[PDB]
Amino acid sequence: GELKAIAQELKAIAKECKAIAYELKAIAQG
Amino acid sequence: GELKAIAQELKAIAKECKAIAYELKAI
Amino acid sequence: GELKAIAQELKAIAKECKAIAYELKAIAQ
Amino acid sequence: GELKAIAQELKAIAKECKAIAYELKAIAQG
Amino acid sequence: GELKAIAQELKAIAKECKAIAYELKAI
Amino acid sequence: GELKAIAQELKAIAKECKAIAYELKAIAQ
Repeated sequence: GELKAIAQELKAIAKECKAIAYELKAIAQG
Repeated sequence: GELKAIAQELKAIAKECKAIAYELKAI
Repeated sequence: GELKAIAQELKAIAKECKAIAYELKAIAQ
Repeated sequence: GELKAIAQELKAIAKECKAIAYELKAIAQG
Repeated sequence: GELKAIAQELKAIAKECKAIAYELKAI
Repeated sequence: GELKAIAQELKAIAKECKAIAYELKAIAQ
């Protein structure tokens, strides 16, 4: 269904935001 | 339908966030 | 309708995230 | 209504993402 | 209700994006 | 339900944005 589809794309956005934080943590460490 | 339209725009946001993470690796 | 309004604001968010990616590439050079 | 409330918070998120791009543009310019 | 719950989490995301923009000024 | 699932993923996004803000403050030092 369509609401499940929306939840799955939000899950994808959360994964990429976690990736952004991960790369920034590396930048913070030099 | 409009709910599918919403899912498609969320897909676009996820793609751009992926791009942001990738560009940060070049910093 | 309201659901169309939600899709249009999501389109706006995707556009700004694309701008963010563009500027980060400029910073990395 | 509740769907209008959701649209208004998305509008707020878009404004802040525009702000993020604006500050990054300044960083890119030194 | 659940739609109000969704609006409240969106409010939280907007607050954090505002914080991100502010921290970038210190860079 | 599905609407609760959507709220929970939004909560996850807000948590990651908070992590992003934390790391940017660390970078600025």
